[PDB]
Amino acid sequence: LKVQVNSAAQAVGKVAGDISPTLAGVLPSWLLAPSATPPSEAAASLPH
Amino acid sequence: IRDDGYRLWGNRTLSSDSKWAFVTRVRTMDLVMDAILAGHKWAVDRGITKTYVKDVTEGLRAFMRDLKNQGAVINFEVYADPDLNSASQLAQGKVYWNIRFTDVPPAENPNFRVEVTDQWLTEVL
Repeated sequence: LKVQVNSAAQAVGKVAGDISPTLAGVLPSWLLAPSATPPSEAAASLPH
Repeated sequence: IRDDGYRLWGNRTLSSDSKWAFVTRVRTMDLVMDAILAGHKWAVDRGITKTYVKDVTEGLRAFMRDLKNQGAVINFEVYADPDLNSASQLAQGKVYWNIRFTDVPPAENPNFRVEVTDQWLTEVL
């Protein structure tokens, strides 16, 4: 069965190829990126 | 400037005067003097009695010290105008107050004079 069905799956893939693995989870370079600007606490009018 | 899209860079405005070069000189000029007015909208009525000139001259001093404590300005002075205030134009409705504040400078160019020592001087050289 690992011989005949794989030869049958290779035969189907030659006649009709598979669909491409489309990508919907492509994110920009932000959602894993820290905001490197200092917060409003560091710019406050109080010595730390 | 940096990383192609990451941050803006530059704060000086298109100004011919070096006094008004920064936008923070211009923004804090107009956004305290319309925040002065917001809250002190009663200064266009309640006609000029003896306490009225005295009512807002620490009405502004108590509001601008709230600007000073939150860092919006550094030390200021608010006082009624001694010479231009007169009874000839107080009946006209005009009455003057003098505002003098300096604002915080933005540190666009921090210099770092590094120096090393052990107790008081460079012991190596």
